[PDB]
Amino acid sequence: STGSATTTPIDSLDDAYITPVQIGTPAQTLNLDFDTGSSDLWVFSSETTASEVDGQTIYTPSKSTTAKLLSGATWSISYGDGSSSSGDVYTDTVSVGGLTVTGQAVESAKKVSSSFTEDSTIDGLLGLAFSTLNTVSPTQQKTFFDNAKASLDSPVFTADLGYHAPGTYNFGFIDTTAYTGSITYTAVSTKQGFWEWTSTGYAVGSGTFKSTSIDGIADTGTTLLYLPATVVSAYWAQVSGAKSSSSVGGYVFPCSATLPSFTFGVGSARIVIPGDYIDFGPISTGSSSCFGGIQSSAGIGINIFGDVALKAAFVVFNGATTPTLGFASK
Ligand SMILES: N[C@@H]1CO[C@H](CNC(=O)c2ccc(F)cc2)[C@H]1O
Repeated sequence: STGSATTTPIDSLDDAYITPVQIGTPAQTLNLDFDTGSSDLWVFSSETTASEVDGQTIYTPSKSTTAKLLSGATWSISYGDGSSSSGDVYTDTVSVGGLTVTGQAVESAKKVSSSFTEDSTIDGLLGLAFSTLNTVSPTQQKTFFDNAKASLDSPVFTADLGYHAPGTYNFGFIDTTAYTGSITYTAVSTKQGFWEWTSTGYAVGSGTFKSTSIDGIADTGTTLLYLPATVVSAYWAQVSGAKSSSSVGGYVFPCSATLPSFTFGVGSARIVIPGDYIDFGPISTGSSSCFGGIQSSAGIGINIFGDVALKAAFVVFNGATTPTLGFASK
């Protein structure tokens, strides 16, 4: 089997991407944030505290003839940005772009933190990291990909995120028309439950390539590119007027600036992030200070190749017995 779904930026800055997902019988379509940095499929629901729902589409398990309460199961997750959600669990039929999984754990939110409430466009998350990170207790549950994997033509999914434009998530096949040149594959460590890999280095603009190992995770659920402070300082030093602002919470730059590209290494291959991918616009409405898309990972504990990096590539998440990651230019 295969599946193919379009993923769409939630706003003009590409803060996140949403993908329609069919849950239950008859189908209830919710727009979920596909997140390769977490492993829970959770949704706004009829069980979510009323005051914490503001415009989201909800899943109502009582209206689904295939929903079954997963007796005694609860979940609770806190993300790297401090956001959180928790609730109980149903199993139900879940379809993505024509690919169907029966008995998928659908985690129903009873509580969500304010940032989720405030994002009217995101109806929940669909985790695509390794199932060892799934928070359901007392019986850990599998991700959608994990459940689908054996049925897929090939045990892979791909992320093809657009810049200020829609893109595609494919399951079970590699669309050879969706990228240029070749796909370069690189080793993955699953020890922390992430799609963790090691970049071979970087360049800033037309500068020389610096060979240096950068361990990080491929994370579709994080907006920005978080890298070591040395690397990030080298990037912003090429932008006149750029500075790290403690009050704003990262590097900012004059909105009048032209940003240089940023290149990262995948083995001997190179992925070039165009300068305008690194512009996240005025820090507040009307400001001439703009927020940078490359930020320090120093206060995180891990480097994160988020959407800023991934959207510059066609990315293969290979879930073979020994998982690997593939990157191609596009
Ligand atoms: N606009 C700036 C650029 O990226 C920063 C961090 N990203 C988010 O705050 C964010 C992430 C996911 C989401 F669904 C909504 C917002 C943000 O301050």
